[PDB]
Amino acid sequence: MFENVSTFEEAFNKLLKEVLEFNLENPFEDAKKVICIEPHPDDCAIGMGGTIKKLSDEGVEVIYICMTDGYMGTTDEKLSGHELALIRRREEEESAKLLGVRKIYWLNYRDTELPYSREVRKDLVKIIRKEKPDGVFAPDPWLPYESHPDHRRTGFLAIESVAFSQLPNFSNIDIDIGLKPHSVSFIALYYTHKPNYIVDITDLMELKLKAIRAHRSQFTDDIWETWEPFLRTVTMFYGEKIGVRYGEGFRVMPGLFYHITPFADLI
Amino acid sequence: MFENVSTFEEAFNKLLKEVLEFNLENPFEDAKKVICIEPHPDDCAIGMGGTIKKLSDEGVEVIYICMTDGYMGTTDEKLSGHELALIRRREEEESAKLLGVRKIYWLNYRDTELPYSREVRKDLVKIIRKEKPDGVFAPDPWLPYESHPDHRRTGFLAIESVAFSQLPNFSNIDIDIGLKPHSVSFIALYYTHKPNYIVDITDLMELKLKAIRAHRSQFTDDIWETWEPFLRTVTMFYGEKIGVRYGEGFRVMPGLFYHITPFADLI
Amino acid sequence: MFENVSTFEEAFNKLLKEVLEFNLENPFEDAKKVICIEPHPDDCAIGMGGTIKKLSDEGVEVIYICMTDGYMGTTDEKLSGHELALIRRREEEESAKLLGVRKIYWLNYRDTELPYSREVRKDLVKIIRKEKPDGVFAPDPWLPYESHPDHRRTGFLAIESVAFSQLPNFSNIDIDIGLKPHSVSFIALYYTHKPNYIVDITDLMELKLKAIRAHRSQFTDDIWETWEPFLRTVTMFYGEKIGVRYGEGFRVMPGLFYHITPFADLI
Amino acid sequence: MFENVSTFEEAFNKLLKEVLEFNLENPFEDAKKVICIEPHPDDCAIGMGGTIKKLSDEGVEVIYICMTDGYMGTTDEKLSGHELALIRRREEEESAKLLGVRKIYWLNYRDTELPYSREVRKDLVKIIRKEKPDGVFAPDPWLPYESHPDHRRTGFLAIESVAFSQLPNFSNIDIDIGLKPHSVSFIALYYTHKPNYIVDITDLMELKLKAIRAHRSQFTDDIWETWEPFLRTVTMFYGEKIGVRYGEGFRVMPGLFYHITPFADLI
Amino acid sequence: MFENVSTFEEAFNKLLKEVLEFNLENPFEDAKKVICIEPHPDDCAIGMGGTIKKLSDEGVEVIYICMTDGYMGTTDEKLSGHELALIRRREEEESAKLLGVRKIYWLNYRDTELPYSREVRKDLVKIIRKEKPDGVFAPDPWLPYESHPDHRRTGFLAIESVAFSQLPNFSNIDIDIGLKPHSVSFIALYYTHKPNYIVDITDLMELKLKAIRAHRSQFTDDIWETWEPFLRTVTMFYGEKIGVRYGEGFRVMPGLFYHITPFADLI
Amino acid sequence: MFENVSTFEEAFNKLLKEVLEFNLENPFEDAKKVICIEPHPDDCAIGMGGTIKKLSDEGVEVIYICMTDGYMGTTDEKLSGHELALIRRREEEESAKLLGVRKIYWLNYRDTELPYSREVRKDLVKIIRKEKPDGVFAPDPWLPYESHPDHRRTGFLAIESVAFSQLPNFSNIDIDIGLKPHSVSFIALYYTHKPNYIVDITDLMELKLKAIRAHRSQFTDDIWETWEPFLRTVTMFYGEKIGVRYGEGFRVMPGLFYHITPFADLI
Ligand SMILES: [Ca+2]
Ligand SMILES: [Ca+2]
Ligand SMILES: [Ca+2]
Ligand SMILES: [Ca+2]
Ligand SMILES: [Ca+2]
Ligand SMILES: [Ca+2]
Ligand SMILES: [Cl-]
Ligand SMILES: [Cl-]
Ligand SMILES: [Cl-]
Ligand SMILES: [Cl-]
Ligand SMILES: [Cl-]
Ligand SMILES: [Cl-]
Ligand SMILES: [Cl-]
Ligand SMILES: [Cl-]
Ligand SMILES: [Cl-]
Ligand SMILES: [Cl-]
Ligand SMILES: [Cl-]
Ligand SMILES: [Cl-]
Ligand SMILES: [Cl-]
Ligand SMILES: [Cl-]
Ligand SMILES: [Cl-]
Ligand SMILES: [Cl-]
Ligand SMILES: [Cl-]
Ligand SMILES: [Cl-]
Ligand SMILES: [Cl-]
Ligand SMILES: [Cl-]
Ligand SMILES: [Cl-]
Ligand SMILES: [Cl-]
Ligand SMILES: [Cl-]
Ligand SMILES: [Cl-]
Repeated sequence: MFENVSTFEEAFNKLLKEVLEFNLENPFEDAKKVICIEPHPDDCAIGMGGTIKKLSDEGVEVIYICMTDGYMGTTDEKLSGHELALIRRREEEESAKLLGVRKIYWLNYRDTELPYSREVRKDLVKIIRKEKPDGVFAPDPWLPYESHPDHRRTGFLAIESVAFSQLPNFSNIDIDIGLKPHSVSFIALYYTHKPNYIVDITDLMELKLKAIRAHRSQFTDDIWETWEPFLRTVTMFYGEKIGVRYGEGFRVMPGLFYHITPFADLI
Repeated sequence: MFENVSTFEEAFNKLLKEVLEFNLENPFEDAKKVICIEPHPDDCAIGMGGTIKKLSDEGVEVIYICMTDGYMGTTDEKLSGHELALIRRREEEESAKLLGVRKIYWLNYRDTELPYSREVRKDLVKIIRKEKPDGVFAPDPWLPYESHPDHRRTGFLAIESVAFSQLPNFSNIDIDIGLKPHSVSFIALYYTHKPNYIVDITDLMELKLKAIRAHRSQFTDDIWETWEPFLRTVTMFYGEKIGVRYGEGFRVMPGLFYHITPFADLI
Repeated sequence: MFENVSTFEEAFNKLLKEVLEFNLENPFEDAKKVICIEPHPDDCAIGMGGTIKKLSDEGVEVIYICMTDGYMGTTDEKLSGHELALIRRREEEESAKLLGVRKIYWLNYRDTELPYSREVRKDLVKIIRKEKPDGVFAPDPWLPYESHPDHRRTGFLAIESVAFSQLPNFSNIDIDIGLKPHSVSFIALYYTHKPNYIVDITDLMELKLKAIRAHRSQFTDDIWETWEPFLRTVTMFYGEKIGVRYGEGFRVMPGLFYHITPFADLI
Repeated sequence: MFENVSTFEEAFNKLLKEVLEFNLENPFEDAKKVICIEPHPDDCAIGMGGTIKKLSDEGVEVIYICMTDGYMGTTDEKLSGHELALIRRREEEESAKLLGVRKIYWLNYRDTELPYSREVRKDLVKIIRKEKPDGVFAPDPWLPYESHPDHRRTGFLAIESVAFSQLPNFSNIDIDIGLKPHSVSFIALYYTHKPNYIVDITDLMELKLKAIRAHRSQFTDDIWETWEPFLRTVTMFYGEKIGVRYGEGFRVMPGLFYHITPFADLI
Repeated sequence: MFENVSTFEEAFNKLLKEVLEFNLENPFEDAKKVICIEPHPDDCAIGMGGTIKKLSDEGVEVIYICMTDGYMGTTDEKLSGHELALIRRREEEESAKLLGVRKIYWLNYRDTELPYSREVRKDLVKIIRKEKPDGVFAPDPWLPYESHPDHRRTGFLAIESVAFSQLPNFSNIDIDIGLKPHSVSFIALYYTHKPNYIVDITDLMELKLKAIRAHRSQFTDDIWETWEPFLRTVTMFYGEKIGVRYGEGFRVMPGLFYHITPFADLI
Repeated sequence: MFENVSTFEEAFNKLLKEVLEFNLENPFEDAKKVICIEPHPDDCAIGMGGTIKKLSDEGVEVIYICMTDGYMGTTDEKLSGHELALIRRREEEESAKLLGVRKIYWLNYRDTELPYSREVRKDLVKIIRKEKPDGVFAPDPWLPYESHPDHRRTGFLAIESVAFSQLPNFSNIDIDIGLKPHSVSFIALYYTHKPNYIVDITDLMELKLKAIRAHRSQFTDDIWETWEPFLRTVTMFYGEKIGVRYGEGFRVMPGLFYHITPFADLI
């Protein structure tokens, strides 16, 4: 097989088009149920809140997994992390209701302390095998200059857990209690410098910003004076790539390209 | 010293040519004994099986270190990881005999569970100091989008262990039992997006694919319908860089360039 | 806000200039006290020794944090790591006196064994909150091909600790004993392939090299035959970017750009 | 309350009899389903095989959890640990069939490598909440001179996991996927120096030894020359305490007494 | 020295009386400031609340260190651990006010997750060196059948941290920021089966129970039906040893006897 | 087998005498080479220095393994741990020369930081398989009130490593490089409260104390004012058990009794 192509370019295009059936025209069109994985409360709204509302409005069931409790998110010396975390749980429930999300799994690892370990994979694989989602979204762990370990770890752990949820010898007590192996149909990475699929969110921008500001403990008016300009600059960065005002970007690749693929940066 | 060069380009070329005596013309020409380090059983055959057979045919002694047992490599709910691992040991012995390899060290860490720790360095440094290889091959841990931790950890651990095998205070009980410090002459990274040395394997491609399919538990006919096209697309990617049909690529750099070198990407 | 810009380029420039007040004209001009964080003894002198002497000569108080003890830095089978570490402490005190530095904190993690953990963050945050520095320098952990874990871990741990020193629930027993939260004004990364600020050190090059060779255990005459050419090639690499003979490069970015910023590579 | 007792002895008997309703007369009488936790394949049959057959014969459903795979149990340099683990799975299935057990959960931690961690608690609590056992048996981790860490860790982890299975904030994703908190009715520790309940197994001794010898890989005839004398010495040690030939001993205590109880050694 | 004694009993009494100046007559007589270490909120009041009020009433400054946040202490599926931790902080502040305590350090490790590590030692040694207490109280980690790891770990970590607070190379950045080495004068272990000093608390029993019940989230009336009988049984156990109704027991030993002392059980 | 004994006492004596061939008459009689494991420099001389000189004088080859470097053993704020470790190496070489020992392996883990892990087992098993000792001595990890983790960990790791050195799948790269499995003939635990074999050291006491005081950094004259009385009290404790002035005690048991043996405290 693949003996009749003559150049790498020819082989590459045939591998993507025919063998992997990959395209970027409307990658989320068939989704019935997606899980959006966020490192802290508010990251699904910041990274992809417009698209979450598009998906809920089409009748997609969007479920969050929040990896941490947001304990560390304050500079008030009088507000304990415990009280902050309780506050943030309510803020996310209010944000999520704005976006059409009705279920959140809280892993409750402490903010700034998310482990990178098999144990956290097992928590992700348990929920992926219970919910059988068609799609999983997570941060791109290869974003340049990303300095928060909880973000980098969430991205890697999500990609690894999507792969390992298919393997019956990984976390085998799930299979023994009736949670069968599950194969997700796509991953899409948000918070990405290398998007290849952009969603126009120009008419939902004001809703997205409302869902973000529902996390009031994080976005005081003072902080917002920097964060609205940042958020609009990011959404312009993505929307300009497809000639629209405001976009959200995602990077989608064939499953194969997450491993031993020396030309994965050609998509 | 280096006071008479006038431009960075001049200094750079003099550093590579004169000070480091680096060239890429035939980096493996003097090798008598090499170790090829693979994360799982089948990675030496996939990444570099053609070159392994070229080297064995020239009378190079090629030894494998396999970091993990391949336990997780099945979607059959009836096949335990234990039985899989035993199967894969036999598959690698058959693959390796095809390629001229006569010795495999099995570290036996469980697949998906390779640690990144001093303990695994010590296992690598023990074997490097026992065997005194001239060359070590391993995966490039900086391959973009590589999502398997066992692959990234193998690459980093191999580069670090090659450096630390030279230091008598690293794993000092080896020196005390008679395993002296050893200085390897080259590292070459396979599974790389940035190769700088390509081996033409056009006439050994069918042998390489036979050695890969000897890992029958991994490459069922169904899976092969995707993997032959992938493997030929990869070998075309490398061979086109030197104007041949099928190549294997390696990245080789002076030892110095693995540390504090801001222009290491210029080779 | 940011509703009246029309293109991403416009928004980007406004975000940097107006919102973040970022510029690279003279980033170190207001500094009274800086901490330079080095993985091993001799890295502040190698990475940035010229700039350290410029800063001390202007009356900046430069303090080092050395993360490890340099135990592993010898190929002499008769020199224990313990004796090496004591030697290197004296070498750094002599190097530092040449450069105008009068205080060194030694974390004493063993060389090749620096952890990447909350515990080491807490050591950095304790010293940052005690000393209240205006600036912190550390290695760029994203240097391509950097293969020493102690270097990569130092860079990440320094960036994370600068951020977490502002949070009263991070290492909260410091606040309880009277070490208040501290907000550093800039980070600058040395050992970088992507500098955006270069310091001309042409007239201090011979002093920098003397301060390096004060680490005599590392820079024997044999080793120096490679390291002087390397060091001059690096300083030419940086100086050529601003049209001077010898430079030291730093990468400086707005705090925001270390997190979720998809165009952080545009500066 | 407890104001009218006059002596510690009075209060102690009243606390055990009335408040905690503790007695040792027939502690396993009401059990419908028990889990027996073993460190390695064969420990349930060695520690308590007689009692397991008594309980199965009364229509108790007896389920095993085996913490490890038995990989290390051979002195044959030609038998890999993977092959040994597969052989031992089949030996335990044959042993268990003799004793009336029809379900084994295999946690598959490697022998000599069972972790002491929250992750292994979570595996135990998942199975306890799925199966809702009335009783759990495990090794007494306070056996004097017990030198195998897998045995000590299994006993402590089993005691902790029975307590933490009742707490909805412990392993909270189990509650989210519908595995509710479960409160076990008794724990009984086998392999104990301080039994307080002894089961007469005199007429099932030969069956117990048959069930042990079904683990042929561990009990070769040479090894059996020491192990039959040992096993009969242990069962006499227990049986003599109740005036019977062969006994199996267990230590049972009120749940309160596993915590902050300074007179727990009085039962 | 010690050449003129003839029997072990003679040498032992001379070592305790003369060399170590040990006696149990009034071990807390000279204390001006003590730290009481508790695993969870409420353990100081349960283990030693009477004695705490005696010491505060004599003008001793009593300070708590609480190792964990009490997150796991509920069976209510609607009460998150974050909300429980906030509630328990307020309960301990009310309990502590009843007992005369005016300062609590919260280490905030999560309940059931206290680590056993150098990092937690460092937290203890930082507070011991800041506060310079004369005495430290902690749970006896050798209590038989103690099954809660947070309790065992707190006792061992407290004993080790009191020893290591005197060593300037342990946590050496404390010395560098001006927290000098401190030598505590006594340790006393509560929650002990082997007390050698008992405090009569008969007239403070009702106050002790009030201070316990201030932790309302833990001591609902249902739970109290078992806990008052337990607590009065324990205080009778101690009080009967000195001929009083209700006592709190402590184990005090010379510092030497916590290490390599084969007759430490003779006191 | 063991069907004709009638009582537990009968079976027990037959198991010890006949099956296990255990006796305590002269347990060290046949030894040609022993390894004495110490946590810190000076523990072999303190725990068993008399017996070490008796064995060297009979032509036994006595080898030390020291687990840690003694870094933390000073209260001088001017003496770094690195300098202390170098000083203690020389002190142990002088102590060892007095006692007839000619070989010390230094594992160089930092004092107060010895890990409890498979990695440290592997270091012990490498040396045991290289040297093939007949006997191994180590601290009894069950000494009551022992509060130094390096001591507890050394005892447990030494017992486990002697067992696991016989297993070819444990640390299997040793077998691959030609270090075969080794079966030690006896273990003896020193620093024990439960000795069952006592060596009369009355005429070597002064030499033992000289060998201890050779660790001058630990035994200043001030400290010696407490330590000579302690050491003579301990040696009287042991010697009185066999009717001699000064003794060193050891606990020896059949290998079987370190595992699942409920009457191991009867010897
Ligand atoms: Ca490319
Ligand atoms: Ca470049
Ligand atoms: Ca860019
Ligand atoms: Ca008792
Ligand atoms: Ca005693
Ligand atoms: Ca006994
Ligand atoms: Cl085909
Ligand atoms: Cl085909
Ligand atoms: Cl990370
Ligand atoms: Cl405004
Ligand atoms: Cl020169
Ligand atoms: Cl020259
Ligand atoms: Cl990784
Ligand atoms: Cl086909
Ligand atoms: Cl505004
Ligand atoms: Cl505005
Ligand atoms: Cl790293
Ligand atoms: Cl020269
Ligand atoms: Cl009542
Ligand atoms: Cl009542
Ligand atoms: Cl253990
Ligand atoms: Cl026979
Ligand atoms: Cl005297
Ligand atoms: Cl004297
Ligand atoms: Cl514990
Ligand atoms: Cl009542
Ligand atoms: Cl026989
Ligand atoms: Cl027989
Ligand atoms: Cl320990
Ligand atoms: Cl004197």
